Amino acid sequence: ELPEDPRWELPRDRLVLGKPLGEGAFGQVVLAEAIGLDKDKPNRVTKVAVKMLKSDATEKDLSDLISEMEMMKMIGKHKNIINLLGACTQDGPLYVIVEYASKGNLREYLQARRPPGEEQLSSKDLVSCAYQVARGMEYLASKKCIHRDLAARNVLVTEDNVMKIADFGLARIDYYKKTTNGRLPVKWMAPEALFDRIYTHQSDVWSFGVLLWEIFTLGGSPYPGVPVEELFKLLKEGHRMDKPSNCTNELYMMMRDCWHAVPSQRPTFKQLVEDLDRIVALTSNQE
Ligand SMILES: COc1cc(CCc2cc(NC(=O)c3ccc(N4C[C@@H](C)N[C@@H](C)C4)cc3)[nH]n2)cc(OC)c1
Repeated sequence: ELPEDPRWELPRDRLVLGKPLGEGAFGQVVLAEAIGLDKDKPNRVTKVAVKMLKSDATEKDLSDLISEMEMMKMIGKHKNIINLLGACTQDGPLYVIVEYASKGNLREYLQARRPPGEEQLSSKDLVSCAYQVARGMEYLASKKCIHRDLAARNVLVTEDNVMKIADFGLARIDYYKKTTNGRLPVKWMAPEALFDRIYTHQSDVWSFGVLLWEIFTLGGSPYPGVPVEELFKLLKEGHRMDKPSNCTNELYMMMRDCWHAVPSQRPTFKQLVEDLDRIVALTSNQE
């Protein structure tokens, strides 16, 4: 049995469950329609994403779902994060109701827009995407949240092309474990986070640098064919990824600054938001 929180509770007859969303990257998530989430009006439907537990769910799987919801309540609202919209906690399974992003993850969204062998993104659209992700991250940081897994796969894209950071309310690692696409999350990890288990806003700044690299290569894979052990060796040697093609030196120096050996010397998300805001303004939409 769960305690009823009336700030968030939505009656069960007000949620129409639909087809599963994606390849279960964020757990068991379905598309749904919520009848009257707002008082004006109780007659409007909103497409929402609903997270619930699987059939083979443990008492720990339920505890994590609750913590994530409670965490989302505490963080508050921001344009550039997946927002909590409601929950079904009484007389049945737990349903955590969050914002729906119809264009999928930033890696997919970017990949579908790569020039041929939907539509192409200009040089400004790419800088705008980065600006939005740094904006989202800055909010979470201001609310004391450390993501730990910032990647393009954890950035969802809405129908209106808004960048929304996902999987920010979770708190946990197997270095050899792969993602859905067959990629290794250790590749986005700061060395101090990787070797010393030291997680900070600074280790998230490292990850943002890899995320910018993902935007500028239009969904490129970091370190292809590089196993865990060889990656360790690259980081220890001070190796850094090469400058993507059709990337300015100003933006490559931002990735580099993000990947500073010394965590204190990296820019903050507050600083990144300022720099990217200025760069968006000066970036051409003509190419
Ligand atoms: C903390 O934050 C989170 C995030 C979530 C996820 C919520 C969510 C998921 C989605 N959306 C998709 O999962 C999705 C949708 C479309 C996709 N694509 C597939 C692709 C092939 N074609 C594209 C044209 C569309 C690919 C993926 N919205 N909200 C749940 C959560 O619970 C508490 C907390």
